[PDB]
Amino acid sequence: EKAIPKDQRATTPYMTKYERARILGTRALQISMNAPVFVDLEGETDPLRIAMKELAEKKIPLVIRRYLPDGSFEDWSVEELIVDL
Amino acid sequence: ASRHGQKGTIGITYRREDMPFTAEGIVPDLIINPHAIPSRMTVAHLIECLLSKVAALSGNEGDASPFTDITVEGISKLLREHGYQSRGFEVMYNGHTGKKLMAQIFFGPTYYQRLRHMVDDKIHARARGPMQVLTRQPVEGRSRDGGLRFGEMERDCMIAHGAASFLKERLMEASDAFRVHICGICGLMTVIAKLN
Amino acid sequence: RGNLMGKRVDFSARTVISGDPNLELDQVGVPKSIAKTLTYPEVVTPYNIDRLTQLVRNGPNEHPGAKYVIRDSGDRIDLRYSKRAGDIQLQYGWKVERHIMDNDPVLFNRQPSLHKMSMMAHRVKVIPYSTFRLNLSVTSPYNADFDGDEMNLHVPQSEETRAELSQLCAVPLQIVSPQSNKPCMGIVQDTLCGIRKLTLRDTFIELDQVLNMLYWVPDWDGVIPTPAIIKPKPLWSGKQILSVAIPNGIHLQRFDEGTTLLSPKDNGMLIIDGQIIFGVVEKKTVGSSNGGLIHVVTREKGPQVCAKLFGNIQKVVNFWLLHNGFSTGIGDTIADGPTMREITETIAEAKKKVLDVTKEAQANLLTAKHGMTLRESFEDNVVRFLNEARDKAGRLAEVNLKDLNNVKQMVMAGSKGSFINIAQMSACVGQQSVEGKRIAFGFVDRTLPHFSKDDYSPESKGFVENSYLRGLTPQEFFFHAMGGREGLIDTAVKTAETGYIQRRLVKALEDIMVHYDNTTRNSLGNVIQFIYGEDGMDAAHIEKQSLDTIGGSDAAFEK
Amino acid sequence: FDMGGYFIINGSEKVLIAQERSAGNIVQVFKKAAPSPISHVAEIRSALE
Amino acid sequence: YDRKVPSPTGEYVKEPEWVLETDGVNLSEVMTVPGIDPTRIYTNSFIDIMEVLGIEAGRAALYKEVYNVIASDGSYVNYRHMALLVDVMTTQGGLTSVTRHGFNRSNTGALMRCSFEETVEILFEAGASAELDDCRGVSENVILGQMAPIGTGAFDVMI
Amino acid sequence: MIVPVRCFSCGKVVGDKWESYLNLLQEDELDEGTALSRLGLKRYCCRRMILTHVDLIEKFLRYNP
Amino acid sequence: TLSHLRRTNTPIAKPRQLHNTHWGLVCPAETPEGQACGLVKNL
Amino acid sequence: MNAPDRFELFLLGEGESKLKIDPDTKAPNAVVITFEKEDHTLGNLIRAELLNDRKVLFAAYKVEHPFFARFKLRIQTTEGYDPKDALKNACNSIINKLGALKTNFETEWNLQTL
Amino acid sequence: SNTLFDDIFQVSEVDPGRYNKVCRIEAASTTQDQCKLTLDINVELFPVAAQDSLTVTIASSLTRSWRPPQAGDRSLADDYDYVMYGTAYKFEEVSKDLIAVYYSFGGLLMRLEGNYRNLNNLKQENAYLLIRR
Amino acid sequence: ANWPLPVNIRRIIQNAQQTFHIDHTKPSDLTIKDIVLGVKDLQENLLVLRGKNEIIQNAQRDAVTLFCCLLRSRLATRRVLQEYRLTKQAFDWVLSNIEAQFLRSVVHPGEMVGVLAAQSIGEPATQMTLNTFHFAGVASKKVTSGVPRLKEILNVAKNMKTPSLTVY
Amino acid sequence: EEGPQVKIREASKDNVDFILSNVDLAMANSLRRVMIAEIPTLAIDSVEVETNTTVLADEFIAHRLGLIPLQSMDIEQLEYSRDCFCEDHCDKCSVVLTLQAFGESESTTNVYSKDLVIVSNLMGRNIGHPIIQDKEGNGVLICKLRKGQELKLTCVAKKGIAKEHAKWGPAAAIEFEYDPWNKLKHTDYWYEQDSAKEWPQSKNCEYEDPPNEGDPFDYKAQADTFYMNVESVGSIPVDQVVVRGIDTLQKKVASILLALTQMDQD
Amino acid sequence: EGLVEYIDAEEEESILIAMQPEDLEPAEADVDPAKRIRVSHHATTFTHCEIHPSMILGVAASIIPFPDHNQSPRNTYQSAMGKQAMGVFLTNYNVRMDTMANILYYPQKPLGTTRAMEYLKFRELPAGQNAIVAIACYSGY
RNA sequence: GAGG
DNA sequence: CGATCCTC
Ligand SMILES: [Zn+2]
Ligand SMILES: [Zn+2]
Ligand SMILES: [Zn+2]
Repeated sequence: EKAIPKDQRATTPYMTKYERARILGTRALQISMNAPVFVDLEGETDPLRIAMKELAEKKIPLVIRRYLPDGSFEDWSVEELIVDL
Repeated sequence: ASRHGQKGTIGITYRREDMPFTAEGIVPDLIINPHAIPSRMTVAHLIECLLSKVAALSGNEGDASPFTDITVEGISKLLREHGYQSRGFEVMYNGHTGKKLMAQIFFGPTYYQRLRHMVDDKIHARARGPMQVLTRQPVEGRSRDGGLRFGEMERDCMIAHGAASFLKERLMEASDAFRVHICGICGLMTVIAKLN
Repeated sequence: RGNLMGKRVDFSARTVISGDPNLELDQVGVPKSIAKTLTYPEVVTPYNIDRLTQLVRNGPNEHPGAKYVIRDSGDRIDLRYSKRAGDIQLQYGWKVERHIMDNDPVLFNRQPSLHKMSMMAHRVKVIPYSTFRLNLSVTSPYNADFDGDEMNLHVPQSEETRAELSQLCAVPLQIVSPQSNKPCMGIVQDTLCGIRKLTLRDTFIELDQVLNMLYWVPDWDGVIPTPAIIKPKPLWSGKQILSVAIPNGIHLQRFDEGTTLLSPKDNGMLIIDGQIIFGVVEKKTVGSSNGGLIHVVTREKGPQVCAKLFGNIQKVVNFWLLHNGFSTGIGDTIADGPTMREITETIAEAKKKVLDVTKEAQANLLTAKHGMTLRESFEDNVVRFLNEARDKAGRLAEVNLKDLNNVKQMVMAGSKGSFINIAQMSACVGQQSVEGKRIAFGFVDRTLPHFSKDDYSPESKGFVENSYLRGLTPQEFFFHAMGGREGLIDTAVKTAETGYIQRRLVKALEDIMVHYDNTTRNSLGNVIQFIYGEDGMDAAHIEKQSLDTIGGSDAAFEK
Repeated sequence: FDMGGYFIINGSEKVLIAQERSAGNIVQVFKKAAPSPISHVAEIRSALE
Repeated sequence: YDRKVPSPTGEYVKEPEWVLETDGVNLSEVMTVPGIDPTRIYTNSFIDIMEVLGIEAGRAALYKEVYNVIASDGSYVNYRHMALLVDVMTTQGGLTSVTRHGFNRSNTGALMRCSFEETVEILFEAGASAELDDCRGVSENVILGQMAPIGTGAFDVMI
Repeated sequence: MIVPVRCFSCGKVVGDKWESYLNLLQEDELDEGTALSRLGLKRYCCRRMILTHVDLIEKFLRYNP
Repeated sequence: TLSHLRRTNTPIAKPRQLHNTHWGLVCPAETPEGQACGLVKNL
Repeated sequence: MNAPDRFELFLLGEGESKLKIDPDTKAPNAVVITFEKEDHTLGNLIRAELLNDRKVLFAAYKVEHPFFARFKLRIQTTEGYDPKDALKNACNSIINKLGALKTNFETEWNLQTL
Repeated sequence: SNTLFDDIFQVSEVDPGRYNKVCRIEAASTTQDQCKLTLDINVELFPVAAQDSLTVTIASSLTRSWRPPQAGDRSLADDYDYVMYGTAYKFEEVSKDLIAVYYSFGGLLMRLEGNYRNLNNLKQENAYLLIRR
Repeated sequence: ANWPLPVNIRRIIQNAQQTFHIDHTKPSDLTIKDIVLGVKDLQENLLVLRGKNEIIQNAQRDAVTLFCCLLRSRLATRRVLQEYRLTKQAFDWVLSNIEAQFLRSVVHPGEMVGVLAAQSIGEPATQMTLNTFHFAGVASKKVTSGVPRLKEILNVAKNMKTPSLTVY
Repeated sequence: EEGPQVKIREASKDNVDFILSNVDLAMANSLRRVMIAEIPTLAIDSVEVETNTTVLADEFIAHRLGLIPLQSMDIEQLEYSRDCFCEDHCDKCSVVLTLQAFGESESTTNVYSKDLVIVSNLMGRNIGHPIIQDKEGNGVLICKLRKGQELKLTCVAKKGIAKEHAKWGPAAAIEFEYDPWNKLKHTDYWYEQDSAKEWPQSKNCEYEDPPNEGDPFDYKAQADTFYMNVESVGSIPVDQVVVRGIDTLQKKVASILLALTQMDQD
Repeated sequence: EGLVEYIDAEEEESILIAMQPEDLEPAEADVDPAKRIRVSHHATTFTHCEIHPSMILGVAASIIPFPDHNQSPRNTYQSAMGKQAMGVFLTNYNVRMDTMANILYYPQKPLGTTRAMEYLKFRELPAGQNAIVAIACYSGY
């Protein structure tokens, strides 16, 4: 109530530009506020550049709740979502 | 601005040595773009220049009066009589290298006007400051330290970009933002908040 | 509208804009004083502490500094006053409102904002002088002009807010516009003009220049290309050194009028692995064209590579041209003694045709075709002969102009001006119009009190026989002013009317967006389209491509 | 070089901008548009100088 | 008029056709006239197309019209944008204008309608008819100073 | 508003030439072109400097205080 | 100044247009761009 | 208002040196020298003389932005020839040329009568 | 390696098609009645007149950054007067056995037709043009 | 023939001939089965919609009808061999490029197309010159154009200035 | 001697016309540049206005004061105030001039550069004397006065270079031309019918052999021989504008050579 | 003496006007091609002549050099701008206590003038300088 | 009131 | 009942 199962998920397996922008935002904001970093910073200091590395190496522990117009939703982990662009 | 409806700003200033130079060693006080000519079709600008070049050389005033028999040819004769190419073109050298330019420059005097409204009278910037009495919004005007307008048109551009949070921030953290107490029953701002 | 849909905002700046051939496409030149006024609230982490403490110590008046330090219990410390202003022992969690520094994302806008391209995220670059500087190839999306225009700057105050600008609003991300499924930026002005002059078959450069041109390319591999000429003098062509600015893996093909793989007139365009084979580079190659270098590079290499391309092209072209020069004089509007004599006779024959049709009209021998007045038909005819004469006189002019003619050069590169311009400046201005019709009888039965009653002659009703070079007569002068006025009036009308149209469209479509089911929908959840665009495809990722089965003969389809 | 033609009201220079109007006592007939019952109308805006 | 038509060889050819151009409209009557091609009859009055041929034909004619004004100018706008506007006017069942008479009277949220025109009187009938505001609209979240379901906020971020 | 010292474009001093110029026109009864050349103002940037100078200081001096 | 002291105003069929009858009476060129365009005249 | 002091064109700042040698990445035996508080008077003059050097593979210079009084000079040389020495010889050659000019102009001026 | 093509051509026409220092040359083999040539020559460095007899050669010899001549002891494969370098961009087969090659020498174009070109003219980024007498 | 479609197939081909250094003198290593089924299987992978149901399947089918026309016209057996002269290596790469570039070409949920359309029409409308027309020489070719016409259209004007019927 | 060669065509107190042969265009230009911008001069750089009852503004006047040419002969024996160890200025780094003027007559009282008066101790250096070249010995009309009009000010003249302010320019226009026949084809002449008939030839053509039509373009030829004319504003004599121009350039090349030495340690 | 007379648009309706005194009425019976195209007298039934056609203009436009060689909108724009220009507005400026005054340090009389400027006192109270202008693609700034 |  | 953006 409401939801959709892990099986039968019609929404794009590809992460949106808006999904990427918000995910990089939330993470960059956490990093900038002394939250722990899930990757080896190779001389990196910029919170956003760090969030980008964490994205590239798929260690961002977030879930995009995708809503459909009926009110139902599909949960997609950052790790499962394909990041082409 | 020139006397031909051709307003323009200083892009940069170069000292004499960087400026392109003539064989007599004359240097422009100003450099206007060739592209400012075709579309505008302000041919009189080109004529004014030619005439003014002849005027300064001959120590006579130029007749720029309208309905007359003063021809571009007529002027071009008088300029050649002075040992300059008849159409205002001049061999110029690059100020950096001293190398001749492959292109000859249309040079000579032209009346220009210093117009009011100068950068320093226009520059504004506000990172928080005075707030309007009623709206609790940034004030209006540079000479009051007012906030620049992020109108509905700008609001539109941000929706198009899908920048939901930037839009929330421009309209809350910057400018406005307020905390009100609501009743879960009536839903009105009635709640007489005795904070602390 | 003025307090909720829009409002006056903090973290905003404004000033006169100026062009910068030395700035990057995605940069913006911000005056040092402005940089010193606008701030970012940065939280102190061990990742920045060292830089932050330094900036706090630089203070509000030395540039890479700050004003205000915010600690736990949210109390602000004013770095311009405060006794402890030069003391400040920073802590993690504290906020430092630092000055706006190089490479910060900033919203940069030109009003009116009729486009998502009118608002764009720029890379800050702190500079001397009081103007906002911008790359010339960013002029068009903003509809900017350096005649005295002013532009707006907004500063993100949140980490996610600066992420939105850099990841959605960024200038290179806007290069390929979904408005017309084609680029919205391109090589303009001196660069567009010079790039033609540079790419001519005749254009050659030697070591000295070549080396400087090469070094001017930031990306530069460091390898001197082998000169196209290795005879008594090594000599590189313009095509050669410009292909340095073109990345590898870039392929471009065109074919213009006479283009035949041996391109006799140096027309068309062929670029292989990012090296120009033949074809002079102009607006069709390097402008904001549908199948141009820019549409290609963005799609092929990427937006940030394409954004670097504008700079690299600019840097070589602007350099070569600075050393070549380029002007425009009164001599560029002059046409041959023989040519003028011929324009004159072209106009006299239009005057005879107009006289004869008149003489015929007056004899009651002129018979209008179905649907129109005998007068309406006469008028339609006269106007035609006169319009024909202007085109014919102007074509006579355009043909006389040498390849060395500076206006012809600007038209050829496509950097400025059209045929009409050449025609009106060199040969004949033409017929004036007020409300579609030619100059009317404002005085009883005459256009001016210098004419006699009932005069339908070219001269009498607004036909400017003279070129702006030759000069216009008083009568011609007035009629041109009458036509001119009407144009200024509707210019004022268009701007007011179209602005209102734009607002209405915006209000009506506001809440329409593609949902997680590819369904185009409003706030009510109502369906407008089942697949956006009838194909659920994004406009920026779309180009006019030939369907090879629809055309040609059945025999040609078979083969 | 001052040309005059202006006033000084509270030490402030005031120009009276020449105001345009149609002259009075002028007889003018107007063809009236499709819906109206009155085909043509003849007006005069009679005044006293 | 000049026309592109498939020849017997397969390829397209210029075959110029005689076409009649009119001052005035009566689609209903003219299309039933003998000697014409009632399959091809057209009018710039798209409202008449909507009335005689139906909503869908009206929609098509509406696009053709919007399209022709952009193309007249030399300007080109991608299909989908004009398609979207045309569909918007269309989905109602008939023709809804890009005016306060058209879209502003729609079943949409009270706060999002008052942002355009008739500001007060829209909010007045909102109180009178006792309207409930969805608050899923752009302008409504703009008013409320909240993150709207626009691009970035069109989904939630969870742990 | 007095002879500018030095030609803007080139730098050639022009401040010492104004009075000599007026005398050449008045006393010597010469034309502007020969007068400008007599003062050694060869380049047109220098000629325009003096030829187009309007001497408003004379008007300003006419004021009583 | 001279110009301001030779200015015309027209409050409220084709007022903005440079009429033929204006010849020698009102300047054909001199009008403001937009809003009061063709309503503000110069003798 | 936002204008630098005109002395900033010829006067070195605090923590600012004239030459700044930097080893080039893109090519072997190449170096990149940043000349602080200098322009086309020196950039062009040195580059042109550096090209007269037969052991010089590359020599170019640029003024990245006109606001700032600085130029970058790129030098590539034959294996065994260090660029700093090419710039050393470049400079001396110039100084020698100038001293000869100085002398010749001085010898000429002394013959002239006016 | 070495040479890939070497022949003597006879200049029919010389054309400065809206150019000052460039000319398109039309020539044909003195030996082969089918062998064609249409090339762009720099008439400022090497001027060409009507009915001139020129020796055309395509090689690939005497890749990395270009080092200035430095003739100190430098020996290049030329007893020639005019030398160019370009890239191959098309290999048009003009029916039955006839083949045409396309070379752009920095935008100065070349088209050489005949038959025996075969296993000598590759799609190579190479090709040095050498012309003598 | 010329229509706005995603994935510039021509470029992908020219890219393949450079990357794989294709020689128009060596016979290809492909088959009819490789080319024919190859293109066919590519079509089943150009996803826009994903619902395993009939409505969505047909919705999907229709969405790509036109692109597949272009794809089939371009990747036909005769053309892939006599024109492009592709190898199996270069061919499979082109298949993977189309698939990926197609998926890159798709619209993103969240794209505020309402404002996008409004602005995409509204802006070029501001750029409109000559309230009249260019058919101004002929007095019978006079039809409401530009900004007044656009106003007529949007307001859904009951009494348009130039009602005109075109009879075939 | 060896390298560059000079031939003085004409010479005067304020003008040299010479041919600079056996040179690099980089050198000739860099020399042209350094003569315009970098030879040190002495010009008024500070004005303290005690009294001004003139029609002219404080700064208007102070601006023109900086433009008055002052003797700069013995300039290298005066320090830049920035290097002087004094607090502000002194006789080791600056010259102090005085301007006192009063409208005594009913007739307009003129104020000239002759009226500036050195108050400073020159320590026997030829420096600070206003440059006077007019026949009447007045030189430069600073100002004009009425009857009650007065002007009392003090000038601190300092060492500087044109690169900081044009007032410090010892020279005016520098004529510069190489290859008057365009044998080098360094320019492409714009024409209508005949470039030759349309473009006036330089006086410099007399000094060179004409191209000769029946000769192919000399591709290898380089620009060496430069027809120059250096004009002095007055502060420094003409010979000195070129000699100091050479010496300054020569000096700034030596500073690079010395910079290489300094960074060659640790 | 009745050599000149005052006309208003109403009376203008009843009169025929020659544009030039000579060039509109000597007689009839080779030309300068550079010179513009001027029609014919044709009508000779004249009652008046134009004092000077340039008088159709007013103060602002009277400042333009050769507007008869310019596009019509450019003359309108220039007319708007000359009112944004700087220069000696009055000789007494030193004595007025006015809000905002902008005075050019060294105003110059333009090298190219119109006969009407003589009456507009332009060369006595100028608004600009005769700058040596080059039309060129230089640094491209 | 002035600026695009 | 509407009628382009900016600040003075
Ligand atoms: Zn309650
Ligand atoms: Zn001068
Ligand atoms: Zn001292």
